[PDB]
Amino acid sequence: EVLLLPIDHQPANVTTPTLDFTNELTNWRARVCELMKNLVDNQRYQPGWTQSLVSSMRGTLGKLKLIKSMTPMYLQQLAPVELAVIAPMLPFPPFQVP
Amino acid sequence: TQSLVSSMRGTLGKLKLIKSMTPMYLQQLAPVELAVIAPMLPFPPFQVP
Repeated sequence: EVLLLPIDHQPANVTTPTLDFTNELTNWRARVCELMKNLVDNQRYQPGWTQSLVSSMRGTLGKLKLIKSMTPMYLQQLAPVELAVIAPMLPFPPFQVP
Repeated sequence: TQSLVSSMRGTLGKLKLIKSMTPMYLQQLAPVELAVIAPMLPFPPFQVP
C-alpha cells in the first residue's frame, strides 16, 4: 500500500491555493538563475561582454527566477494525490524500486 | 571606444578556447602517419638536425 515519489510530498491544508515560492522546484530554479548570474559577474567573463547586454541578461535572469508558475506547487502537493487515486485501478500495478 | 574594446576582448576569449582537433592531431597522430608513409616512398627522407 505504499508508492514512492522522486520528489517529496507536503499536503495542502487549504482548498483555495495560490502562488507561493516555498518548495524544492522553485528553489532549484532560483539557484540555477543565481549561479548563472554569478557566472556572468565573473571577472574573467564580464569584460568579454558589452555593457548593455550584461544588463539585459541580468534582467532576463531576474524575470525568469521571479516568473509566476504554479507547476512546482502542483508537483509538490496535488500530483501525488492524483497519482495515488489513479494507481489502484490500473491494468498494470505500479512496479517500483527504491 | 569602450564597446569596441569589449568586443575585441570577447572575440579574443572566444577564439582562445575554440575547439579544434588539429593541435591534438599534430601532436598524436600525424607523426604516426608520417612514419608509416616514410619507409616505402619514391624518394627516401633526407633530414638535418
